[PDB]
Parts: sequence; structure tokens; C-alpha cells
Amino acid sequence: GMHFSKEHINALETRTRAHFINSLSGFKSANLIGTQDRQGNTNLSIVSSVIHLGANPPLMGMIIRPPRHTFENIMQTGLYTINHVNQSIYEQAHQTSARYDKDESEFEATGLTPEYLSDFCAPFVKESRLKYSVKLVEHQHLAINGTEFVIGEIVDVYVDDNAVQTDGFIDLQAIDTVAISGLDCYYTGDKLARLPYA
Amino acid sequence: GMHFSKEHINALETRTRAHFINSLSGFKSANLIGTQDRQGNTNLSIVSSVIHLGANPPLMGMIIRPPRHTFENIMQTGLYTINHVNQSIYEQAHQTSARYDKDESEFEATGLTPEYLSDFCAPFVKESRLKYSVKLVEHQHLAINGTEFVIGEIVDVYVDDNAVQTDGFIDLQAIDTVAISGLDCYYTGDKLARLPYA
Ligand SMILES: [Ca+2]
Ligand SMILES: [Ca+2]
Ligand SMILES: [Ca+2]
Ligand SMILES: [Ca+2]
Repeated sequence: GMHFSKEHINALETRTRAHFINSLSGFKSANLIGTQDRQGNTNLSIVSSVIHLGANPPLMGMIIRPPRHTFENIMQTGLYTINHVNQSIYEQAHQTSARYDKDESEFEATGLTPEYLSDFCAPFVKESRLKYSVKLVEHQHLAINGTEFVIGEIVDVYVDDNAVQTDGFIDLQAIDTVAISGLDCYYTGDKLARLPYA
Repeated sequence: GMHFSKEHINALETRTRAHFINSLSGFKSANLIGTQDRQGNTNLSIVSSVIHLGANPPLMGMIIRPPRHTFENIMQTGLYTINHVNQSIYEQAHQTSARYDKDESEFEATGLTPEYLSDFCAPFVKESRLKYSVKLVEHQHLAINGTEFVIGEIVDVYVDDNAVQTDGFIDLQAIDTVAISGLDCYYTGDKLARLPYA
């Protein structure tokens, strides 16, 4: 067993320490966040920080890193979409994180395709098999490191046919959702089992 | 494609809605949180909400659901361990979530084994292959649904030999870390690829 002390971790070069600490949370979700400004200019960003907050009411949280437009659009319009990345699109999803021209939509820049549904004024990713609209409820600034904790209410959900079981469970491996580890590693899930209420 | 509206989701029975909304974040990390009270009584809980907050300083966040002892111990002593669940121990990890006697340690109650390291006064899970000590920095109460957002600084990390690559990356599949989806589904990761800075 190897031991990395607090001092040893601080000694590491910035990028090495980044890969290392970002690996420590365990698996993370891979989601595309669809937004637009008030003039209808769209944006799309991959994030790995979507976190469940509750089912009643249905609340989802995410942490925004210390592009600017995704957070700015959310703050200005209060609307966004969350779209599962899947194995067919994880390369294009990853590409959204590149730095683009100020007015360059990551939808336009990549092979991903926007989609508007149910009068919701933020674009969905057409290629995503599980996605939902979200309305901003609260944002909390974390001064400890400059992150933003964005809290929103789930509105509408769209999911491939046959994916949602009668008890509400969705098999993420069956719809080919991908997971992330570290800053840049993508994985599919291989189901072990569902375990009953302990 | 199926569409579940806000109204449809609210119509679902509590447990069905729970499975459904908890599936929507995508994959989640599976971590055991080791704690003890001021008298040395230990506790252990599985959580699926550990989230990366930053690498400099190294901060990890977690959301505690709306057992009491894990949060109480953290608040009273300011110390806890975060331990990756792996394929060999996910059944026992799941069992920690059962309701136990007031003074019954989940270490004692399950096949998992406590371990103290480097003078840190919170127990580690011996069987975990990636684990770290954490010191409480901040806790924020979320009144929107009664959750607690617990923020701590990573102190010491312990990891199986050969797991940490020279660039800091840790292959979670190689150390057999497990992921969670929904409320009760466990998975291993099957690596697709690491992608370069876009
Ligand atoms: Ca050593
Ligand atoms: Ca496109
Ligand atoms: Ca329909
Ligand atoms: Ca035991």
C-alpha cells in the first residue's frame, strides 16, 4: 500500500495533482448541459458534477469549475437541459470542452445536434437517450475555491422507450450511459446487481 | 422516445419516483464513510454523493440525506475517512445502510474491518484499495430539502501499490472500484479511453 501525505500531494505539479485528486471521488456522471442566451445563441458543455439532491421535489445539483457561457446562460435565463452522454457520443461530448470562439456554439462546432422539446427554451442533445429540462432554483457561491453550486428543479424527462422499468429504475448500461473518472477517462458500466433495502 | 412530464413524475408512488429520479444523475461513486464519536465508538455508512470540489486545496463535498450518526460524528469530531467500495466488498458496503441498534457499529455488524492509520482518529476500511482522511472545513444546510452539504479537506491518501500512474491518473477499473446508479444498483467500470485536453 502506498501512502501519499498531505505534503506529498502539495508537492506534485499542478496537472499531476489535478489528475490525482480528481480521481479520488470515484466514478462520476458524464452529462452534457444544454443552454442558450436570451437572444437564442446556444451552448453545450460536458460536466462531471451533476449530483442528486432529492426526489420530492426533484432537485439536481451541479458544481461549476472555478466555459463561462454555460453558467452565464443559466444565470440569465434560469433554464438548462441535462443530457446523458453515451458511448456513441462521448468523443463529441469531450470535444465540447475545447475553447471556442466567443460566439461559437459547441453544438455547431461538434457532431452533436440540438433539439427543442415541449416549448422549453434551452436545447436538448438529440443524440442523448436520457435527458431532462431543469429550471434554476438557487445558486450558492463557494468562496472556499470559487465554485458555484447550481440547484435546479427537474421539469420534463425524455428517455428511450423501454428503458424505465415498472418500479422506476433505469438500467444505465442498457441505454449505454458513460461514466467519467479523473479529468479525462470515460467508461461504460457493467452491472453487478441491484440489492434490496438492507 | 417516452416523455415523463412534471405532473406524471409527481403522480408516481413515492418509491417508484425515488428509483426514477435517483437514476437521472447518471453514474455515481460508491464510497464508505468511516467515522467515530468522541468516545471512540465507530460507524460506517455507504454514500453515493461524494463530489470533487477542487485539487488546490484538495476539497471533497458530499450530500447527507434529509444514518444520523455519520453526520453527527463528523460534526462533533470534524474527522472522517472516505473509502472506495470495490467488487469484493459491495455487498457488505450495501449492508451498512441497514438500520442498526443505537450503539451498534456497522464495522462490527458487517464483514468489513476497521483500520487506523497515521494517528488519524477516524477508522478506515481495511478492505478498501483507495481511501483518504478528511477534515471538516464547512457544512452548509440546504433548507430546500433538508440536506447537508459537507465540505472537507483531504489530508492523507492510501492506495494499492502500482495504481497511481506517473501523471497522477488512477485507473478505477484496475483497482476494481464500483459505481452506483439509482438507489441500489452496483456496477464495475469498463474503460473506453482517456481523451486529451480538447
Ligand atoms: Ca510509503
Ligand atoms: Ca452539430
Ligand atoms: Ca408519450
Ligand atoms: Ca467487521
